[PDB]
Formats: sequence, structure tokens, C-alpha cells
Amino acid sequence: GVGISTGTFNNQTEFKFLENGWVEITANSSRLVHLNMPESENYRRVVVNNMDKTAVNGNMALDDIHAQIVTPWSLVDANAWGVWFNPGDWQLIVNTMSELHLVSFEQEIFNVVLKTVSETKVYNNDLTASLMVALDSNNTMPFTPAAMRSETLGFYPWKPTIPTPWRYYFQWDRTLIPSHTGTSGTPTNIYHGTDPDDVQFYTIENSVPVHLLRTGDEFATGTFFFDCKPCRLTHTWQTNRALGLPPFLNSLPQSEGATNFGDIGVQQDKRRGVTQMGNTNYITEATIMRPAEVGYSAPYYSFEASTQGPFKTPIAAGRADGNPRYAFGRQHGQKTTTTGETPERFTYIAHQDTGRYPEGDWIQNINFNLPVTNDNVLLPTDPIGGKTGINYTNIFNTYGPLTALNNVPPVYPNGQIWDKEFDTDLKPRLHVNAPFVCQNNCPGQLFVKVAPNLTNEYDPDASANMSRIVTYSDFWWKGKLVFKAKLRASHTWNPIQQMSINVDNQFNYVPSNIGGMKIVYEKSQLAPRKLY
Amino acid sequence: DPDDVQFYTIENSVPVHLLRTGDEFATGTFFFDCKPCRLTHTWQTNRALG
Repeated sequence: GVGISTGTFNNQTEFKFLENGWVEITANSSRLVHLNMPESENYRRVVVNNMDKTAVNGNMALDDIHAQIVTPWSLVDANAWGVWFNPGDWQLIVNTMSELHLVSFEQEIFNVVLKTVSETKVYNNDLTASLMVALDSNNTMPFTPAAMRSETLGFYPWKPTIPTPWRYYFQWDRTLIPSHTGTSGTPTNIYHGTDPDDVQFYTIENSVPVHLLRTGDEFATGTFFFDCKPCRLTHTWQTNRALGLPPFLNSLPQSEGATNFGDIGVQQDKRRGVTQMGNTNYITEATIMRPAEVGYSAPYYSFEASTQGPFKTPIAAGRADGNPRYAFGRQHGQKTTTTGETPERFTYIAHQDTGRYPEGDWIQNINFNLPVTNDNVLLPTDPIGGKTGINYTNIFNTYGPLTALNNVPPVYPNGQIWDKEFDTDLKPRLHVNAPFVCQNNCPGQLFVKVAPNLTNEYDPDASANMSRIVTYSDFWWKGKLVFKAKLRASHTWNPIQQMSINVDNQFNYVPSNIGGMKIVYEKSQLAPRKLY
Repeated sequence: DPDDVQFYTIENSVPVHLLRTGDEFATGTFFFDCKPCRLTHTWQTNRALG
């Protein structure tokens, strides 16, 4: 019978507890997905060119030249934490778990309905129409995670959602010689077409099977099993000066009050220890050989060009710069009843304190005559190339064999969960955009489309666009995301940083009288982990 | 920084043994996993390969 409902909603976050303190967090998630018919009948190349908006000199960073194929298909990506955990679940996870393993994942579509509209308007069912569904089980297609544009499924369970129209990058050749306001003329700023040798026109129809669901069937993905290294829900505080055995106090203070300070008694050059100051005797906390380097300075706001055009060189971590900034809309955490097109924004000021503070760095000459003269120092205030606004720290890079770093923290709700590793022989050690890097063939992107429901007028020999019966579909999406996590232990006397509702946000998470609701951003790595 | 504060007592972190002038304490033998060390040095700079 066509009328039999063929799937059950489920959004309950299970928590099963195993031996030796591991817990299987397991988020079911469900949403209603609304798919409109594709306006573009067929696959479509486009080149975007905001020539005027970047031709005015000194506006290099506004460049948006790219070439992309836009398709009749749409993507139902669930790769973001807000799709799976509510604020309470996230609170329990961050406030109790320490280590976290991404285990397995699966999706299904059920209870699809399809409708055809007509002239005031009328809405009619069409039991013969079909949703098209395809899952890229071998990751043939371009991997296009919707998180980085904030185009994943809506985070609210009860609100409907729409899948993003799918597109992918074609190849292009482009150059843009930078400039500044007051440059004497137009720089070279041109689009060299596309190189023949590297075009890749993928199509969903050719690469992967398509199932037709015809208004009464289910699609079900198999359980994919991940292989990622675990993420840590705890941060490190020990910067480089705080590694190793501290000096010994000769004279502790003898009265209470914050103004009092303890004294190292030994003179500057009479201390004992090991330094890399191979020619100079002053052992100091700044000069003593710590075991290795934590964090690294990287050239901040550095832009580099391939032949596909300029891009910002990424940074791993930092104290203004470095910290990521997320811009997101109605379905992705804004107060839903707020009018206007402007997105809401935050910068995630992480506790991942392995960053750098460029205003404090300096160089000085090898002789190290200690009360150093101006000619033997390079400070952050000194110009490079006569440009007063650019200092040595802008161009500096202390990445080295000795450097050590942590993974990027999770960020809730807008953060990405997983990401596929680059398919190169030498692979990047970390991914800036998600914590859990894949190693092998991580979940097949699920593409959906409505089958063309054409009228009697059709004639494919005519070049005009084909006349669709204007149609749309609703279907219920459901998936299961399995983790395994280790609960925290109280190694330290002091309490660790709680996450908690409080007087300054008690009216934040609760819904409003007008029915609007919001998800605010939340920290992830709360408790401190001893690095050394 | 309160986010970073840690405070360890030995007393609430490790078991303690009280020896009272007649006993002895011995560890178990820890076994290492270290990579080897080479007691030899490489003289070839980049100029001297090939």
C-alpha cells in the first residue's frame, strides 16, 4: 500500500556507558528537507568576475574570480556539530568527556512526498513523480563540504530545511598583480581562460548509481566506519617558558599580600643550568634550554599566488589574527525572528594558548652585549623595506623541526566534524577546518534531485528549455552518528572550568515569546591538560 | 588565567609509603620504548653528496 509510512523520526541523543569508563555517545538526528525543482535544467559552466570591485587599486583581497560548474543536483550534507547535538548534549560532552573518537555514521531518506502546483494557486499530489537519490560510495565526485559556506542542514530539529544547490570548481588561469591606493596605473589583472590539460567535467549521472524513490520507498546508507585519530576536549596551558623544572627560590617572602615577591638570590651570571647561548653566560628563564618549542610564529596576513589566483596563507593558531571567524544565517544560529539580510558573526577566541604575540618578539645580534644598543636589535617597531606599517614579524616564520602543536578545537554549532585528507603523497599534518581528518574514503556525499516531470508539449529537437510541470518534494532525512569518549578524572585539586547557564545568559538559550530561537557559540576545550 | 590553573599535591595524586627506619622500597622495572641513538656523526654537508 502506498499509504504506509515507512520510517520513524528520531533525534534522541543516546548515552551508553561501557567498561573502563568509555561511553558511546550516539546522536540520532532527523529533519524535514524541502527540495524545489532545479531552475537550471542542465549542467552549466560559469565564470565569476568581480572586475570593477577589485580593479580600483589597493583592493586586491576582494578578488573573487573563479570558474565553477553548477548542476541540477543538490547536497544534503550533515557534516557539522549543530546538526547532531543540542546545547545540552554539547554541555554534557564538553563538561565530562576528555578524549573523543568518531566511530561510525549513516543516513537514510524516508516518507518522501512529491507535489505539482498549478493556478490563486493550487497544490496537488503526483504519486508518479520521483525523487532521485545518489550516494558517492567511492568519493568519485569533488568533495564539497557545506560547512565552510555554512550550507549544512539547519540545526533546529523542528524547523524545516533546504538542501544547498550543488556546484564544484572548474579550472581557471588568472593573475592579479597587487597594488596600493596611489599606484601609478592599472596593474596586470586578467583572466587567461582555462588550460586544456586539466579540465575535469564530472557529472552525477555518469559517475554513480541513481535510485528513483517514486513516492513510496526508502533509501538507506550502510554504516560507514571512520578511522580518525581522536580529538582532545582539553587544552594545554604550558607555553615554552613553563616547561621543565623551575628555578629554586633562595628567599621566599615572609608576609602575605600580592605586592610581595620571592627572590632568586644568585646573581645573573652565577646561576647553574644549560643554555643554547653558546657564547654568553647569563642563564635566565628566557635563555634556559626548554625541551622543545610549543607553537610557532607564522607570517600573519600573508597572501600568495598560484596560477589560480591569490589566497591567504593559513595559520594554525594565535592569540585579532589567526582565530577563525564564522558568519552564519537564520537556520544556523541567528535569532530566527531578526529581520534583515545581515548575518550574525563571532570570532572563536580559543583557549588553545599555544599561539604567539608578535608585539613582544625581537632579534638581536650574536655578540649579545646585554644592555643592547639600537644598532644591534630588530624590534617589532622597526620598518621592513621602508614601509612603516610592516615589521619583521610580518615576514617571520619559526616553523621548524622542534615545533609542536595541538589540533584545531571543535567549535559548536557552526564547526565542521570531519574532512577528507588531501590525496597527495605528502599530507598536511593538521587540517584547519575540522578536527577529525579522514584517512580512507570518508562518507559518500548524498545528492538529491527531482526527476523531470515534463508536459506533453516537449520536443527535445527544439533548443528551448524544456517545460517542467512546476513541482517540489518534501522528504524526511535521518541519520545516526556514533562516537566513543573517555570521561574526565580529577587529577588536580582546583576545580576545572565549568560550562554553565548563568544570570548573564539565562534568557539566551530559552525560546522567545515571538517564537524565535537562537544557538549561541560555545567553547569546546575547557579543562586544562598538562603538556609536560 | 583561571582557565589554566592547576595545583597538585603529592598527597592527593600518588600513593605514599612510610618506611620507618627498617624497610626498603623498590620500583618495578620500567621498560622503555625509545628509538635508538647513534654514537657516530655525519660529515657530509649538502655540498658533498652524490
